[PDB]
Amino acid sequence: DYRKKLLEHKEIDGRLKELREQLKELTKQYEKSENDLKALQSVGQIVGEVLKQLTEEKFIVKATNGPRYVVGCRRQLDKSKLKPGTRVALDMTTLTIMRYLPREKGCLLYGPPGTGKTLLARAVASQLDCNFLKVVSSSIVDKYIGESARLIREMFNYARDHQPCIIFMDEIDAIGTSADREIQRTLMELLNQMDGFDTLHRVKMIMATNRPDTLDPALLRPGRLDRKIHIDLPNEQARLDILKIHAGPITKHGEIDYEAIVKLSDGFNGADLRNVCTEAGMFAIRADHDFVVQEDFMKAVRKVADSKKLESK
Amino acid sequence: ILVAVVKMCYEAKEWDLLNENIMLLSKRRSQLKQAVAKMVQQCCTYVEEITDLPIKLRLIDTLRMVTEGKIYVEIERARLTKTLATIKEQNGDVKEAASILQELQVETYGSMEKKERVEFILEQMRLCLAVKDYIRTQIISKKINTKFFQEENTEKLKLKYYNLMIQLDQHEGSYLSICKHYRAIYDTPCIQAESEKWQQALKSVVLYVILAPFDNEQSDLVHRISGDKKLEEIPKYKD
Repeated sequence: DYRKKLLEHKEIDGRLKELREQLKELTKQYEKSENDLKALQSVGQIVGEVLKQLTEEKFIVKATNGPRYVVGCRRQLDKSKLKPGTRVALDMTTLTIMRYLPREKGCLLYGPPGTGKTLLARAVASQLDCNFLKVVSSSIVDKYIGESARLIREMFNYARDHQPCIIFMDEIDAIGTSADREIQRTLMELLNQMDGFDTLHRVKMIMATNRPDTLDPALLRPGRLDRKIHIDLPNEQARLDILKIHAGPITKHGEIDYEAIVKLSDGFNGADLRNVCTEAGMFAIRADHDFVVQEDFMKAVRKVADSKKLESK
Repeated sequence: ILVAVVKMCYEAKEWDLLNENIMLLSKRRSQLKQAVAKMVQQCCTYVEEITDLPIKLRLIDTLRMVTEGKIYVEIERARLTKTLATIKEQNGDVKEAASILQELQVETYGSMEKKERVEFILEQMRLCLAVKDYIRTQIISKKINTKFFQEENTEKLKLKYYNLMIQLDQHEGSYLSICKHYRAIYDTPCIQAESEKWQQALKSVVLYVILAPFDNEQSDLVHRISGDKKLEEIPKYKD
């Protein structure tokens, strides 16, 4: 009688305290709506550019529309950003200044036997890349007279202005008569913009190929590609490691042997082995089952891996 | 029976005989570490006491192979020269100091070594007690404290080597050497027992603040030690 009223009142108090969470969560967004409505009150700002400064307090601005004006100095800002050469912003009323407006070393990994080192660059880039800047070898067609020097200086200039820069060159065998003159031009521009006062600590590039006879003996010279590593054995220990730490979320049959799948899928990379196991998952999802007999797994390994070996031209 | 003359002559005279006919440089660098590791392993099992005559020719040959190689993980190359340097410590010949300390710079640049760099970096200040060259000390705590504060280096005895690092600069310098040394030993009592820290840590906790420059560091450096309960327990608190 008396002992049950505590549990019952605890239930009424429970269902009474479990209804506040359905409102106190959305009240923060509702108040954020009026916060934004109070944040949209700063309107009417324009831009400008500074070329010549006569007085330290008052300088000349250049608007984007074409007409030029002159503004003053606001009591809040200082003379740090007031120096010329920095794009600033202006206001429609009194032409005050609220704030400014900011404008906007080598490793070779080639394997004489087999192909797929571009997929090794996909393995390293899929492991830890953190810098997205890709350059394709099909942009140096040079069907014009030939002026890729400013393309190299402008590309690496955008690599200086853009801190994230990790490149992965690939398919260089088809671009490697005057067929070599452009290679000596672009490569000598690479030396001219890599051996001087260049930011080598920020730029990074990886060159890939497909054949051991077209290795570009100019690229084989030191300098351009200092760190050279052959691919004769595709890192069976690192392949097994990639399979172990990349075979987590994929569910397969209970009886699974990693050494057999590693040995039956070699030559290219361990991330390609991950593509073979995720391909076996792409067939197990077609067979609407989580775990299946390894016969279909051996069909993905033999048929898909050997299809990579045959169609890997 | 073992003469070891023909043994050292076979490999000493035949290094790249198979690598001169093959025009395709394979640059394996995969079984070379296992081959050199097997050579230093067998020589490690036959390095204690076998025969004193061939060991000087084998060592004088492999230390030249260190320079002739120029491409390695820089682990065995340091292994042979430090296991030779340990023999040169009790051998009484300190002339090899320029060799070990000159080649150490080559054996520490060009690769990424975290644990081996600290275990092998003690040779910089090991024979320095016998050398006592001021310019060498100026070149090498400079080359020692390049980029390392706390991380990527674990042992246990870290504080002991920390005391073994700048105390020699205290022997070379007079007072400024401990201004930046005695100010970083506040974490030492936290790692080990605080019983023995009263004699060394809580004693050297006042030397750097007394010998601190009188311009600016005296104003703010006195507040880092104030507030500690163990400070008032020292009879020197009144001083």
